Amino acid sequence: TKYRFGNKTHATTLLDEYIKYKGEPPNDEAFDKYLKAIESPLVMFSRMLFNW
Amino acid sequence: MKTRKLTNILSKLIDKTMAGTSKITDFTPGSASRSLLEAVSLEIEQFYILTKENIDWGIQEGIIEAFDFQKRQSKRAYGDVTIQFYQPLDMRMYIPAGTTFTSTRQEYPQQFETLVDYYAEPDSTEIVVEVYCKETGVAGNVPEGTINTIASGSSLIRSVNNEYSFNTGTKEESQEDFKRRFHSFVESRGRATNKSVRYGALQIPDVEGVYVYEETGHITVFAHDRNGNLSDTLKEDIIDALQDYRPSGIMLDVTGVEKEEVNVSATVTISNKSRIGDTLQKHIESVIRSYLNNLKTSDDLIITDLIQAIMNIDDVLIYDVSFDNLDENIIVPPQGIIRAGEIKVELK
Amino acid sequence: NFIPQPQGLLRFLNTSFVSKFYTPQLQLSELAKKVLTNIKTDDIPVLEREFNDNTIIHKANDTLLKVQAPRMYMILQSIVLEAYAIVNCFVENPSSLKYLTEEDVSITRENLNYVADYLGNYDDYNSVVLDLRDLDLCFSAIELQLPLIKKEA
Repeated sequence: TKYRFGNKTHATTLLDEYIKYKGEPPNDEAFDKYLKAIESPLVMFSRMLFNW
Repeated sequence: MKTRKLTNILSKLIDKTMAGTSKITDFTPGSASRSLLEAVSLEIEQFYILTKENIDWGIQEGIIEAFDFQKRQSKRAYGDVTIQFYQPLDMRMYIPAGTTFTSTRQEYPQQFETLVDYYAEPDSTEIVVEVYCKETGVAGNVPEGTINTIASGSSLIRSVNNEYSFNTGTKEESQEDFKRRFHSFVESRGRATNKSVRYGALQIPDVEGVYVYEETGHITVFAHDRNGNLSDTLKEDIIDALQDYRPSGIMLDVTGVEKEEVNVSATVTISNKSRIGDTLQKHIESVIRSYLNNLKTSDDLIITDLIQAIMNIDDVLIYDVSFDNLDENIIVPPQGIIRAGEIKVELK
Repeated sequence: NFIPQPQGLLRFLNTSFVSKFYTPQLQLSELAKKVLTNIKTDDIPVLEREFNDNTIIHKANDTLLKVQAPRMYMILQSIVLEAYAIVNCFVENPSSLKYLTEEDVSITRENLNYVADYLGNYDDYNSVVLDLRDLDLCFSAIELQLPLIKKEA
């Protein structure tokens, strides 16, 4: 809510990785991730029928 | 060869006829010989003009054939369309794929069609789905409130309207842009240089307006797509492409681009007092916002090009344009791109 | 009952060297006068698209004849008005073909030949001449046929 960009599933994904790595994951991508992730049968029959 | 006009050929024919042991003949106007001479001269003129046009076409076609450098095809127009129902849906509804959106005005009889499934959940009074213009041309760039028709639509639908003009369709690639990209390719034949990296980054059709910043032993390329984003797959594809073109034994790295938002708050003076209306305001807002997008990295917010672009719509109708705070060009850093921005029109 | 006009054409139509064979006189026809007033006063319908990339579209406005030779640019406008006037009556509202006469088209061709000869010096802008020579023989067929049409109708 408070900031420019909000998403549940994206933010969840970060939290699940954060929790698993005990709050210090092996790559800073874990903190990038939320920032870079947030910002015929009827036709065919009618066609062939026209063609014939 | 050199172009010969009618009058010169006619004078030369007259002089050959006079010198050719013929004193009886005269070239007054109304004569049959003068008319035949003029006709022949005009035929030779036509032949020379068509020869020059064929030489130009030949040069273009040989340059196309030479090498493996060719222009790319046109992009289909696309945009958002807004559905208004009489009442919020009581149950979930499914929209059949390939639903056709069209208009009733005779100026824009171009069709549209959806590519993916969509679902109208209950207790929702409106739904927005994306649409792609089936015809490949600039006719898809319809003004606001044009697409007012839906095929296979239920009775629930009350109104169909697009909130914003597309302004995304394009024709075949411009001769000047092709010429410039071909210059880039020619200068990029010598590898291991700024221009070589530039062409190796620009040759991907998705990426648009890249920039290079050369720190000691340390290249960086600031690449973004037409939306201003850089997905990981496309980033890796750019890196792999540049690997062939990258100077050996020197670091390369990429990190997208950081957007910046400025509010122009533009004001425009309109000659015709009758033509002023909300529709024109919305069209000016959409034109300005579109100008703000599709802009490359590391270029100042030049206002002269902005005003020339918005005056391009109508030289006579639009009189003058002025600004309140952004009268001085805003210098953008290497990792800055001016794409966002809220536009308020203040007509005098 | 008038077909809407392109924005290009509508903007175009609303406003030393000398050749030895043909010369101009800057004379306008009565029929061309009446149309000019109609467009000046009444707000004729106009189109919004510009698909047709021919005629004055990027040819008459693209050339530097507009800035270099404005007098020559006044001949081209007169020919367009005289070309647009004759096309007006025959397609629709034939009541205005009473004011046209032989001398109206005679002077137009002479003006055509002079501007056409002057454009022959320029090697870039031969594209404009390409259409003018085709149009030149179009006026001559009206010139040798207009007196018979009025008596027939």
